[PDB]
Amino acid sequence: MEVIELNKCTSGQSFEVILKPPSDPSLEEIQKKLEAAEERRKYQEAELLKHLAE
Amino acid sequence: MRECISIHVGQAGVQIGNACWELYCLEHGIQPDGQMPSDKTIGGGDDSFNTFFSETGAGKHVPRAVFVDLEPTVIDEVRTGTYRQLFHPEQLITGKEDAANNYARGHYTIGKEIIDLVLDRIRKLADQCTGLQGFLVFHSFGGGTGSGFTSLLMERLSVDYGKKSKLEFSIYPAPQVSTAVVEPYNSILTTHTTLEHSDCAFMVDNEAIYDICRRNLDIERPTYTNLNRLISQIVSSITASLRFDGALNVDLTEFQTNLVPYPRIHFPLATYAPVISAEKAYHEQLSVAEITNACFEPANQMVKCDPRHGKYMACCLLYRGDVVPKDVNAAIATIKTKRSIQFVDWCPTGFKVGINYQPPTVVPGGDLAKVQRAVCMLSNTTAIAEAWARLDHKFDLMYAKRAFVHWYVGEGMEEGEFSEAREDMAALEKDYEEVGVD
Amino acid sequence: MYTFVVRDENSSVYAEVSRLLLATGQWKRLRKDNPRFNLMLGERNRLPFGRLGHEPGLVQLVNYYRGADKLCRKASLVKLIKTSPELSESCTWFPESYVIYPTDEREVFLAAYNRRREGREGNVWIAKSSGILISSEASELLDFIDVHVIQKYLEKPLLLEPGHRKFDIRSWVLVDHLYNIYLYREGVLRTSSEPYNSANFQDKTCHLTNHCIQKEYSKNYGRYEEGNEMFFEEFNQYLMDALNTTLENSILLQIKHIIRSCLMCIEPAISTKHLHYQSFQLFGFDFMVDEELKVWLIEVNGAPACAQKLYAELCQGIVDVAISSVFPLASIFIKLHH
Amino acid sequence: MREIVHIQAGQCGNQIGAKFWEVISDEHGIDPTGSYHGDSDLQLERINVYYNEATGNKYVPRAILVDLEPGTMDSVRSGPFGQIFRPDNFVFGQSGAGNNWAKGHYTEGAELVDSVLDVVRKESESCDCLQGFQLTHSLGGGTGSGMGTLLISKIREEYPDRIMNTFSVMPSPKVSDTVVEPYNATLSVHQLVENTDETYCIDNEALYDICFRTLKLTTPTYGDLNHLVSATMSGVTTCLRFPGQLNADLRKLAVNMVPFPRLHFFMPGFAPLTSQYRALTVPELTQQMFDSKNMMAACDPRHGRYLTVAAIFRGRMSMKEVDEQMLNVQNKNSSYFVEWIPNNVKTAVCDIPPRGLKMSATFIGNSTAIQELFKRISEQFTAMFRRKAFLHWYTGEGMDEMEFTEAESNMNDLVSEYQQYQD
Ligand SMILES: Nc1nc2c(ncn2[C@@H]2O[C@H](COP(=O)(O)OP(=O)(O)OP(=O)(O)O)[C@@H](O)[C@H]2O)c(=O)[nH]1
Ligand SMILES: Nc1ncnc2c1ncn2[C@@H]1O[C@H](COP(=O)(O)OP(=O)(O)CP(=O)(O)O)[C@@H](O)[C@H]1O
Ligand SMILES: Nc1nc2c(ncn2[C@@H]2O[C@H](COP(=O)(O)OP(=O)(O)O)[C@@H](O)[C@H]2O)c(=O)[nH]1
Ligand SMILES: [Ca+2]
Ligand SMILES: [Ca+2]
Ligand SMILES: [Mg+2]
Ligand SMILES: [Mg+2]
Ligand SMILES: [Mg+2]
Repeated sequence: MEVIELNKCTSGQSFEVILKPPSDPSLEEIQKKLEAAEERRKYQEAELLKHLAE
Repeated sequence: MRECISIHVGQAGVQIGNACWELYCLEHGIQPDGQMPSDKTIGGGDDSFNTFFSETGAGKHVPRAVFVDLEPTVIDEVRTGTYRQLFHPEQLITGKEDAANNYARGHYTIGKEIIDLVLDRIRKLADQCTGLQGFLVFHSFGGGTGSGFTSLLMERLSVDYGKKSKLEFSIYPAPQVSTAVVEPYNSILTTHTTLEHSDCAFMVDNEAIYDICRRNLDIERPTYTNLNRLISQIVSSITASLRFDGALNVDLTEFQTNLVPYPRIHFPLATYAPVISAEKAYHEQLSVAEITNACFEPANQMVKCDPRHGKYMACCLLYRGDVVPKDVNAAIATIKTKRSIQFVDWCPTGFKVGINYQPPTVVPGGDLAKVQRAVCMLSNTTAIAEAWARLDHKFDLMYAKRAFVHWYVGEGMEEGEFSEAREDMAALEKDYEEVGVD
Repeated sequence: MYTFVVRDENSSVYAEVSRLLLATGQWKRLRKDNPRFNLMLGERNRLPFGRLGHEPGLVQLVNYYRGADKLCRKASLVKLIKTSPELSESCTWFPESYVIYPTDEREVFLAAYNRRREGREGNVWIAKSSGILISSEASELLDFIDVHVIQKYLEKPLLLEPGHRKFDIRSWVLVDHLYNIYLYREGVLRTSSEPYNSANFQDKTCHLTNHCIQKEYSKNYGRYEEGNEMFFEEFNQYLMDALNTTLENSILLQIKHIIRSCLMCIEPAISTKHLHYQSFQLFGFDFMVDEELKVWLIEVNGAPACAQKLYAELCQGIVDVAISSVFPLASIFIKLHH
Repeated sequence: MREIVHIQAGQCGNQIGAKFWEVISDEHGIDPTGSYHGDSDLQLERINVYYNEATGNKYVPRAILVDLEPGTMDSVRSGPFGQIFRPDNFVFGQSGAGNNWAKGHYTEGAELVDSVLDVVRKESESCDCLQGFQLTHSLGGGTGSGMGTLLISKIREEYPDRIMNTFSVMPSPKVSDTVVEPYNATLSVHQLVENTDETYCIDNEALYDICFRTLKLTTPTYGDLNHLVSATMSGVTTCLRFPGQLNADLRKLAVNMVPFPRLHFFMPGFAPLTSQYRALTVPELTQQMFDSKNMMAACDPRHGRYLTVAAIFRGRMSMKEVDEQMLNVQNKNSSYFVEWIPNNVKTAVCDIPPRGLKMSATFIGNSTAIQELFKRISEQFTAMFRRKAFLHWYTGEGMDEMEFTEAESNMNDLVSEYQQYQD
């Protein structure tokens, strides 16, 4: 066991114990997919209203 | 001093956030009206606690937090809660109708109409920060808002705050308290969309918190209040390093550096001890060795799984109370020769230890008993993949029949996003098995 | 009404256990993929342990210990015995073995192979994995491998008379959810009908005691005992008449010692004491006995079959100590304490 | 505040709807004059879901009463709580519908539907956030069945993004008024398959058997049948009217109960059903709640499989014991719950029990056995349609035989769709 990097302060302390050594999408792209989903909702509602109009 | 902004999404995120900020105030001596007697610098300062609280000219310490919910009833309790005086209206954001446990409804339909408002409010807090570290995002996996809107907020946050770090406190769905049959859908959909935008995520399984409350607190039927009190203790021990003087996990970047070498594997397992019922006058105070040994018992983990059949990539021990390094090393030596602890070949077999002398604070009259010392272990073990496997199995069962899929397509989501998200989880399970199995 | 599922249709031991559970009127069998079960007679490979213990209101028990493969795989067993301090490296009940890949122990295997050859000691080794080869030339063994294990072939085995024939001992051990180690009171010797010939190792009918090989490649199958299976009652009588000793004193003490040692070694790694699900498992230990009445451990089977005459008694014992202990309804074992 | 707009149409719909408002009004502490006299704030916390508040702290049910005859609506206005309904919300004609779906849907009903929608619009406009509609009606008559489904189609057109929920009374030869009820019911079911998100199938055959066999009522009346419907309607709406976590609004209920858009027909159940001061233990509530004898649809649940289930326990009881009994029912009868919808059974508990009971349980199941109800109607329909019997009542109103053939085919499809998921 090796204890390293011991830091002490008035409110506590920290250290490391070693037991063994080793061996994004853009704003435009987001708005498109949000608008794409909104358009698929508009289309599905349009088909409903067309169905109801019949 | 660098600031951290907390964001609470959905019922789970808001109610948990409400419990955490109540605990913070108790820990920092901040009265419900916002006044902090021990704070001698009036109207300003750059102390450790200022990373979570700003200050007004009148001496009010205001949390750097934003509460977002698509339904007003949950946040309204914050507006009329004991700590209503801490927050001001700009911090609390509510909608008219919620996502109805529908990821697509919260992400696309409702998310598109309220995202700009949330970001604008977040921008307000960012403008107050001289050096913003990043964000802590509280939310559930199963809720329509917690899953759907969070994933949208995380995408945008990466756009507006590219250099900032983002940490998650995610509530993993458990049927004993769950409220929707489709929560596996929302869990996998939001994990897929958020995976590349989260630097470190702490999953809390309601099943584990539920059984811990029943087993160790003698709660017959634990409520959200019981669960959130215990969750706030875990969250507090994790964020204490950011709110107090210390050297371990002093900024958000350090969480990734100390716990996440493999970016996709950013889900550390949390183990907490001890949890003692307050209904008993005297309880034999557990020692450093005993509470440290408890960190390797599955019954104390935030996610039930078996680390023995896995590998560790990193392990942090966060102590609060009467603890000195000598006792920690002595307990580790004993535990090391009695436990099955295996690290990956390419990682050192060791522990990063942090000790805060102030013992844990408990809500007066709550269910948790005051203890002389507590510990929270943060270990990145491949065994946490067991939670993914369970979730993915339930996803596969319903999706094979397309059960409930029409609710999501009806919100504008394409059926392909389901398989796309499921294929990502499959790759994730494969990454874990490669790292921790021979 | 307890519920259970069946996920290993090829298990003869648990097909009988299943039949008994149903015959009690208090157990109900579900579809293999139904999650609301109390007991799982799971599959041998890729048993989803990670999906157990997450059903509210159900005490769940499975018939396999996760991680027991370390003991039931030849390469794993060799690595386990060598590296585990509890078993050390100089444990006298396991033949010197080396793991050879087609890390690796090729160079170490030849090191000890030379020391014996120089000293004129017997260099007859056997190679096998999870078809074998028995040779006195290390070069022929390695060529045969091109994962495998190379252990010292016991050249001085205890030979049953009449017949001058080899044999092996099979012991069934049941470990319940509390990690009580139960050794079945009944064992079986799997004998070789052909006389042992240390001259020609290629004729492996007399060298391999496997029940399948004896019935397929041997002419004297079933000459001395029915199915080349000698039970403990007869074997004990033989030891008393020929060697003036008992099965308990000469062999059984060493067997119990070996069983305790192996199972206690892995107990920390596989125990379900404080786990959200409980496990039990039936193991099959195979031993060799040399002419000095010393017992050697060959391997450990995690999914063993039972002797035909013993299915009834053993399968009932599994239900009594392993299943009914967790799910009570409305001894044939020797408890190896520890 | 997620408001619901209630609609009751026809004789059956208005008599069952009236009893419903009488029941929940008592629960929420509202008297016949709209004044609240309760003793618990839980009564008013979600009172706005079903009631508007007028000047003087008066609560007015958000209910619209519709019929093509004035008869039954005159009885309602003279009934116990008749004075509590908004007078402008009485919309009625004079001709009637003569138990004729065509008259309610195409002729007599078309002439009156616009004035009903005008009242619906006035109610919706004063809703902070209208969440949907609930309609009470029968399928065997003319107004509730024919004009009811017409109203639903026109409500969906004007409010396509709102939830539509119905309590639909299915006809039965045991309790029949005319022989054309299979025709009216078959035509209406297809409308419901397309234009409702949630339909509680209330089978008059089951209501009668429960009154005759269980309740020991030798000569059951419509009042007796409606007593069971009031209790069931109060139970299934408990999660909407009181604070809770599960199925707290119409949309979340649909997401939990409807895995496929067309299979949204539920089997309601109630317990206890006593012929009365004895306390009913939680185990007893649970076993009775799942007993077919407590089902309101006249279908044997053991003849199919449960897709989803919603249970509501009312009264002061041990929630730990509720969970144990619910888990006991599923784990002991797991074969009747489809395995491809994990944890498809959800439980809720409300502290306020119904009037006259210390404890109660309401069952809401989406079972594939409901096909037995639609098969029954399909057989009776075909028995007459193969000979075109009684069709002149409908062709005299402009309908063509093809529309009957299509309604028949549509309901057989629904039966086949249930059968495919039962396997
Ligand atoms: N631990 C804990 N879990 C909660 C709490 N509230 C809700 N949950 C869990 O969150 C999941 C449901 O998500 P919610 O947060 O309630 O839903 P939401 O985020 O508000 O999104 P909506 O669908 O629009 O309501 C369920 O699995 C609940 O068990 C809480 O206060 N504490
Ligand atoms: N080191 C050794 N010395 C002498 N004989 C040996 C030996 N190793 C193996 N044998 C012989 O080989 C036979 C079968 O070997 P082994 O058990 O490794 O293969 P196996 O796994 O196919 C049979 P089982 O699964 O029942 O144990 C044994 O019955 C034994 O007689
Ligand atoms: N449960 C119940 N069923 C009724 C009642 N009145 C009529 N019915 C049933 O409804 C059908 C007749 O429809 P009805 O409402 O009278 O026709 P409408 O007024 O034109 O809509 C028949 O199947 C009756 O059995 C009632 O008060 N209660
Ligand atoms: Ca200050
Ligand atoms: Ca980023
Ligand atoms: Mg919500
Ligand atoms: Mg073998
Ligand atoms: Mg009538």
